[PDB]
Amino acid sequence: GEAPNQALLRILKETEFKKIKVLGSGAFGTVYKGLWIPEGEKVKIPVAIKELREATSPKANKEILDEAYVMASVDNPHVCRLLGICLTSTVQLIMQLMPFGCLLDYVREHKDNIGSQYLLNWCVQIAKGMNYLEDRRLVHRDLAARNVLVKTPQHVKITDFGLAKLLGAEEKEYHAEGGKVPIKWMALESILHRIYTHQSDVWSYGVTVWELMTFGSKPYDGIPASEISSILEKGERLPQPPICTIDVYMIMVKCWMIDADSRPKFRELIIEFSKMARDPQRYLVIQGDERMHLPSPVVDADE
Ligand SMILES: CCN1CCN(Cc2ccc(-c3cc4c(N[C@H](C)c5ccccc5)ncnc4[nH]3)cc2)CC1
Repeated sequence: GEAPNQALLRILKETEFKKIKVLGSGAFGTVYKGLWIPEGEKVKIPVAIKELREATSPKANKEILDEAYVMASVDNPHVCRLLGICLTSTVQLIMQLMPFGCLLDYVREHKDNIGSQYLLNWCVQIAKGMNYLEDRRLVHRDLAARNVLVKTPQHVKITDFGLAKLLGAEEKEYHAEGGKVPIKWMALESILHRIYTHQSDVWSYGVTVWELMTFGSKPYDGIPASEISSILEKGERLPQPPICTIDVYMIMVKCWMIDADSRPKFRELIIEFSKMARDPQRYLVIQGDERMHLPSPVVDADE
């Protein structure tokens, strides 16, 4: 927070890249698969483009540049970096394509080949990623398996900071307006009085790992997203995943404590899951573990 920032925001024109096919749709704009041939050099790097819907206000235009600022400013193996930005009436955000799609989709598909070593590695990485975002005063606000993308099955990264918010010199929290938010992923305070801290994200981490440990299940399925805070204040919580060791669930439980200050800290979570990563079959019990693959550990980017 004192060194020269020096990030390179590459600005690009809409001729440099063409959209091949759509990946995500929604009122939260459209996101396409495309190719980016930078002006000159004869390379076609495959990218993701997010062409979010037309801005409707100058206030809600200034925030777009903001999402671009940070996404462009971060530098971590497990966090996605903004590759370029295209400033047309409709702003477009260009980013290195993660070809395998999101983790939530990946776990559902290969939900039969995924073994314990992989699951625990993913937890670790996601926490390495978030801890990073913490050492930058950054508050994700939307951690879910849908927002964790797969570069390669052995390497995942966090993405989509549509809601990300920097913290000023003396600031221990963030208060929001009234946009859209995924109640089933939020800490009780977030649902109560729109508060967002790093600890609020930790609760999201837990729901995310829960999502993974259950191979894609919908959290609190069938239960309408209106009375979540009741059951939550009542003390209910997502059930222990069948394959899940008490040792692991107990971490997910600590993550969902009404008291923000009793939830783990990403710093701790890393070391904990890292420890668990060694000797994984002790912490996750999945039929067929002895079988599942391990990670022995036209032109892509990185150029
Ligand atoms: C049976 C599985 N099926 C086909 C394979 N995938 C499809 C898929 C592939 C890639 C992606 C993908 C999205 C994405 C992505 N999207 C995020 C929201 C984004 C962030 C900033 C700018 C643009 C996009 N960013 C980077 N790489 C990405 N890759 C999404 C879905 C899962 C669905």
